[PDB]
Amino acid sequence: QQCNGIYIWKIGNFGMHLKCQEEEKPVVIHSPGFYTGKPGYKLCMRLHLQLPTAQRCANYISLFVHTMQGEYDSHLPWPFQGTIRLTILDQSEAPVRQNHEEIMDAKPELLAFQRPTIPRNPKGFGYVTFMHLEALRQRTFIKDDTLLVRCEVST
Amino acid sequence: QMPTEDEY
Repeated sequence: QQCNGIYIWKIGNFGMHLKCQEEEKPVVIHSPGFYTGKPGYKLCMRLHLQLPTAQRCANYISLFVHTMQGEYDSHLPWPFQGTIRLTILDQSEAPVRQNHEEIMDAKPELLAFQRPTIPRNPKGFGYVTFMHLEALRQRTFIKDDTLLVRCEVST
Repeated sequence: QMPTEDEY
């Protein structure tokens, strides 16, 4: 049996978010808090649609992971060590599909991987330039006005 | 590239 916890983050009303970005309105959305297992760590993701004029990350989708205080925290090791696979799923036709993803190794020396003293860790870990918005028109990443972001954690 | 720590 597999051991990794996998969360599927459904971001709906995406067309609206894209419209805002195109009108130079900031877009930053947090995923609901989710667990990597039972017992497991509690995390949430933070996704940005950077402004079209954003210096150093114009028109880019940014994606980060943040640790949160979870109910199983007393039974887990700290700081967190392991890998986190972030994927924006291709919802294209039956034939071969090509998702957009990155895999990151946790850096135990960073505060992002410690348990926060408040519900959501201020410090997160991720990619400022995860995927360019232009990539969204290259494949069917948006389906039924929804974007699918997959987060797989391996301890 | 490599991921980075980012504060929000």
